[PDB]
Amino acid sequence: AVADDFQASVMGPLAKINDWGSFKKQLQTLKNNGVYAITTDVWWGYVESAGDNQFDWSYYKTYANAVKEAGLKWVPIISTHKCGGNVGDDCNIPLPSWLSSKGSADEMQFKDESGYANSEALSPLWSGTGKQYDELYASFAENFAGYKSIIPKIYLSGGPSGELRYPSYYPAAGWSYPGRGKFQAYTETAKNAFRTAMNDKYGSLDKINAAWGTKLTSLSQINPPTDGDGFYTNGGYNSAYGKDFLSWYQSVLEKHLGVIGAAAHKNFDSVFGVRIGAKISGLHWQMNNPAMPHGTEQAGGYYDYNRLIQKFKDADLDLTFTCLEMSDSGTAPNYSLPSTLVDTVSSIANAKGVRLNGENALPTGGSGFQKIEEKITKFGYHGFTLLRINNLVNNDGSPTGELSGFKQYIISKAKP
Ligand SMILES: [Ca+2]
Ligand SMILES: [Cl-]
Repeated sequence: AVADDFQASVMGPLAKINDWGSFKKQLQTLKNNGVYAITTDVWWGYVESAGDNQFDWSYYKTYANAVKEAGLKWVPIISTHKCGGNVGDDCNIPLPSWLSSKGSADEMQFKDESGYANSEALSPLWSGTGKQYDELYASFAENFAGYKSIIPKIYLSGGPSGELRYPSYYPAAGWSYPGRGKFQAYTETAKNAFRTAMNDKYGSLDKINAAWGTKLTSLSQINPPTDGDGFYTNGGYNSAYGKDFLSWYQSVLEKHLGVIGAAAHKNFDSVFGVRIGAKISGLHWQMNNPAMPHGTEQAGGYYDYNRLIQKFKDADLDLTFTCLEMSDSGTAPNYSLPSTLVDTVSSIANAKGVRLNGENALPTGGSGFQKIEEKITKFGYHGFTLLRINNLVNNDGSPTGELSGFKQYIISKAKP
């Protein structure tokens, strides 16, 4: 069964609201169907665009006012990531542009196996990332304290697309599905952080060689994989070196979760006092590829789900997972097993007492709702958020054909 406190929420639209009357009609219809809350990307690029610590919350106060007036709860996602920004993308909401003048690009960004630089979110390795998020959370808390009664939960963005991961798969870097993507530790800052991490762990270059079986003559010859595709088949993954690299690669995300979690708790616990959550990506493809098993997950930063989910527990953050609507396939060439992935992550979270919340990866309907229903009831989910509002209600406020199924399968699980 779903958890005793289960509620169904719906993600708001991607595009900035420019017709408030239309959005209000949509909100009324969702409320009339028993929807609990609206989840909302609160874009960093919208709210601190003019300068460091120069805030503009007015659009989101309007947004929150509309949600409140419709009798809905509001679940803000503090979205410290970029939306699109490449020609043809369906949004263009970059990080605040002044950030570029505050630290070195190398320390602030991600670089892939081929040298492609990605700026979808600030690197956890930048000294200024934690400080910037702390200021932003403080500002949110200060500006939205008067909205306490309508905010039941707050989400953090742990990286690209609001997910705690590396920007490992990116169309503008040459990626297309079902590519495993690429490791994202090729900035000098990342390479040096890995060298420093290994020197700290083993104590010297010679002790690193002792652990790895290598014959390096300087720390500067230590690098991330210089060929990611064959990282399993070439003995990389199974090697002491490969395990050290992947563990470290994941540890960067884990420390980041700790930092942003602590900043969120510090700013929110005495103002809102609600559950705070973050999201793990559903990297469901290349799971069972014989030549690169779990290659997509690994490039994204996922080496050990037990340990990663333990960090959620330690940081006292709830876990949102995705792909709840998808079925297992496992066939070449996609090697995609999202339903098994959901079971894996969900089972681990429940074993640890980490509260689960769910989302669909892609717009869905029909059988998608029955799959979501299976997951939320098998694993005692505390919430489900449907992406997105226009898949349930048209601009004029009329239901799509899917609202009925969403209501019958999902909303009906909630106590009103
Ligand atoms: Ca700031
Ligand atoms: Cl946009």
